[PDB]
Amino acid sequence: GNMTYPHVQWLRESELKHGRCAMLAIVGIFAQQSFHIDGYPEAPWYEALKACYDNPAGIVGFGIAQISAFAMVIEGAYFPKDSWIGQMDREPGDLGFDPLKLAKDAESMKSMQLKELKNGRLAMMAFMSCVVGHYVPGSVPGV
Amino acid sequence: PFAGGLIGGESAFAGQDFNFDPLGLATKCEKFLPWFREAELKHGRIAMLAWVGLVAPEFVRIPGPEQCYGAKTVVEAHNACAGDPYFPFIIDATDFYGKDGHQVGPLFQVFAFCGAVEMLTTFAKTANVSNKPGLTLANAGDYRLGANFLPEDEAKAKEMKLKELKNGRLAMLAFGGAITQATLTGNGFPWL
Amino acid sequence: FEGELGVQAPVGYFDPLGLSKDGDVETFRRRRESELKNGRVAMFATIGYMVPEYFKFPGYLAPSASLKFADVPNGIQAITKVPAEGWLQWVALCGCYELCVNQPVDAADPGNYGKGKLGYGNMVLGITAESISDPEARKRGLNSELANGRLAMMAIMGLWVQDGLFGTPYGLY
Amino acid sequence: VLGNLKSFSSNELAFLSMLFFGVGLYGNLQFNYYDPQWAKVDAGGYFNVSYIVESLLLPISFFMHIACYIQKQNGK
Ligand SMILES: CC(=O)O[C@H]1CC(C)(C)C(=C=C/C(C)=C/C=C/C(C)=C/C=C/C=C(C)/C=C/C=C(C)/C=C/[C@@]23O[C@]2(C)C[C@@H](O)CC3(C)C)[C@](C)(O)C1
Ligand code: KC2
Ligand SMILES: CC1=C(C#C/C(C)=C/C=C/C(C)=C/C=C/C=C(C)/C=C/C=C(C)/C=C/[C@@]23O[C@]2(C)C[C@@H](O)CC3(C)C)C(C)(C)C[C@H](O)C1
Ligand SMILES: CC1=C(C#C/C(C)=C/C=C/C(C)=C/C=C/C=C(C)/C=C/C=C(C)/C=C/[C@@]23O[C@]2(C)C[C@@H](O)CC3(C)C)C(C)(C)C[C@H](O)C1
Ligand SMILES: CC1=C(C#C/C(C)=C/C=C/C(C)=C/C=C/C=C(C)/C=C/C=C(C)/C=C/[C@@]23O[C@]2(C)C[C@@H](O)CC3(C)C)C(C)(C)C[C@H](O)C1
Repeated sequence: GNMTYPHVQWLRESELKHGRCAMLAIVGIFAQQSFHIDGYPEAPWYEALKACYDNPAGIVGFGIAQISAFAMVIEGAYFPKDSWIGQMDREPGDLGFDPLKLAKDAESMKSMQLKELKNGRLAMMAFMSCVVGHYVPGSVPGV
Repeated sequence: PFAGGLIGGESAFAGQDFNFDPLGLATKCEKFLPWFREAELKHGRIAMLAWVGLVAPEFVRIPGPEQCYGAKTVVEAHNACAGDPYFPFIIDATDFYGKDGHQVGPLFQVFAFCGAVEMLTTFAKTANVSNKPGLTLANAGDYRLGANFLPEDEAKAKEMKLKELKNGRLAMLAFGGAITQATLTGNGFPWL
Repeated sequence: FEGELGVQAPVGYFDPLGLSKDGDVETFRRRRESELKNGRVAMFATIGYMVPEYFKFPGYLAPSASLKFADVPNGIQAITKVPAEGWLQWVALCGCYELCVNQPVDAADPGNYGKGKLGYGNMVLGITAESISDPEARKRGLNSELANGRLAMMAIMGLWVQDGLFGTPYGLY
Repeated sequence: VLGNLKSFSSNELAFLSMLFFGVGLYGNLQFNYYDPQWAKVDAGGYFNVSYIVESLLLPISFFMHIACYIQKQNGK
């Protein structure tokens, strides 16, 4: 009689959040391997955050403060209220972030939702493969 | 009304109320308005005394013990008179007469008397069980000391209270400026 | 939104991209509010580029680091020199003045928080400003505000470009 | 439920909570990791009084957010 396990609304919200985060994270790993930004410590993708935390000086401290503040503000502003029960007013993952209004029609919205979910799942799997391959050298061929 | 009808919120120009509460502290904490008025008047009184106390020592100095009364300026006067106790307000027990130089000075005496007066006047008026109305907006800052002097007319009494409040506020600001300027330049009266 | 404030002799409606063609009143209101805020901040930034060139404050910007106002150079170079703590506290002051003491009195007209002409209701604490009674005066003042905001928005970008081109904000001179 | 803060608006409560959180987190991190004071105190110096007073603001910031939410949820 206590709602210990989340509603499918919360599950879809978390799935979309993970898909977006991992879609950013995979390209971030590749682009951190390739490029770099002056003023930030040199480290692999699996230690960059720890290095930034350990050596805040110059611009890295301010930058990581900015990133953390932005993330926390966004999470607070778009907390999935009552989605744990399924009584969430807005659609799961619908933060309203559509600056360019690429998708507006219902059919286009559904097709784009499916495409986003597929790509987010692929990115989640790729990021998990990266992490597991690095932390168990022989687990994944590419890494 | 504004700030529970307390005096002092009226502009110099007739017909306009200055009502200076930028932070809206009166509305935010109305139940503490009598306490705020008491604190304002107390600060004004201590400040009106303290400004003249910054000015006069330059003209005259009483010949007390030279450990403090030989202080160069008002900035160092507090440090000289407070002594060098092992703890800020701790009397030396082994060396009561200050032969080791670690004894509180005359500022401790005046502080103790100020504490007695405070506990017997302000805390007495505010917290005493036998004084149930206690500290209210009407009597805030009123200890009946010299009340026989103020003019009988209620309008003139209000004007005199307003004069007290304005002079106390001006003295607060003036003492702040005077002591800060004294610290910065360490000069005589013009920068106190 | 052609009749709204911001149309004058040099150009008319001037919406080449037609971003306001959809005629969404809420979107136009947000756009105008952001325009006014950007213009005001740009005017502040232009003056803050202009004044340090001649006058620099006395004292220590960061006494802990022995950083004097004369040590740090004005311009984009100041972002690194001024401590992140100082930048965060500037952000904190701006957030205070955005959330607490700047409140939209009327949603119909954006960018107006009741601070009066030349935003003089925030000159000093403890004063309340009044809107200009004359409709012509209101219109002229608001149009001047918007035009100067646009000019400062362009000028601050120009000064950033000059600071990039030459280490000092006025290297050419 | 907010006691004396019931007269504070949701906007100013939010600003106060955010500011207190920032200052307290800065003080805590500076005191603990990025500007440790244990070595200085052992040498004999006094603490950085700013960090101790600042660090108390973090729990104050937390409770100020719950108060901001309560006030906002109440239409103030
Ligand atoms: C219809 C629809 O919905 O779509 C849109 C609509 C709308 C309203 C437009 C939106 C928006 C907002 C937008 C698009 C906002 C864009 C903002 C931009 C592009 C800002 C650029 C700043 C560049 C700077 C500071 C460069 C600074 C460069 C500097 C300082 C360079 C400096 C130097 O180069 C110099 C000059 C010389 C070099 O040698 C050295 C260096 C230092 C590099 C929406 C809502 O989002 C969606
Ligand atoms: C942040 C800094 C800032 C700057 C640098 C700045 C510069 C200029 C210039 C310079 C060229 C002009 C000419 C100008 C003119 C007017 N400003 Mg303005 N202003 C700033 C801030 C505010 C705020 C907060 C408000 C405000 C306003 C008005 C009104 C309206 C008066 C009325 O209502 O009768 C007029 C005529 C109020 C308003 O309603 O604006 C829609 C209002 O709330 N301003 N302002
Ligand atoms: C792990 C691994 C491998 C792998 C792999 C795989 C399958 C990787 C897959 C990666 C994948 C599938 C990556 C998607 C990224 C999507 C991004 C970045 C989108 C950003 C989009 C952004 C930031 C924004 C979009 C907007 O639309 C928004 C939201 C609103 C609009 O108004 C505005 C715009 C248009 C801006 C190898 C190489 C096969 C072997 C080796 O072992 C290592
Ligand atoms: C209200 C108003 C306005 C206003 C205002 C403003 C800006 C007001 C500002 C007020 C301000 C800033 C007031 C500072 C006071 C500082 C004091 C009291 C410091 C005392 C310090 C003292 C007593 C220190 C003493 C010692 O350190 C000494 C010297 C030596 C040491 O050995 C010993 C000790 C420690 C004991 C506007 C803006 C004009 C609008 C409207 O028009 C009206
Ligand atoms: C009479 C009366 C009223 C009144 C009044 C009046 C006359 C009010 C006057 C207020 C006044 C006059 C307020 C000054 C503030 C000055 C400040 C904050 C200075 C800071 C200065 C600083 C921070 C300086 C720092 C430095 O020195 C440092 C530390 C190092 C040096 O290298 C140099 C520098 C500069 C860097 C009311 C309210 C109107 C009505 C009421 O009824 C009663």
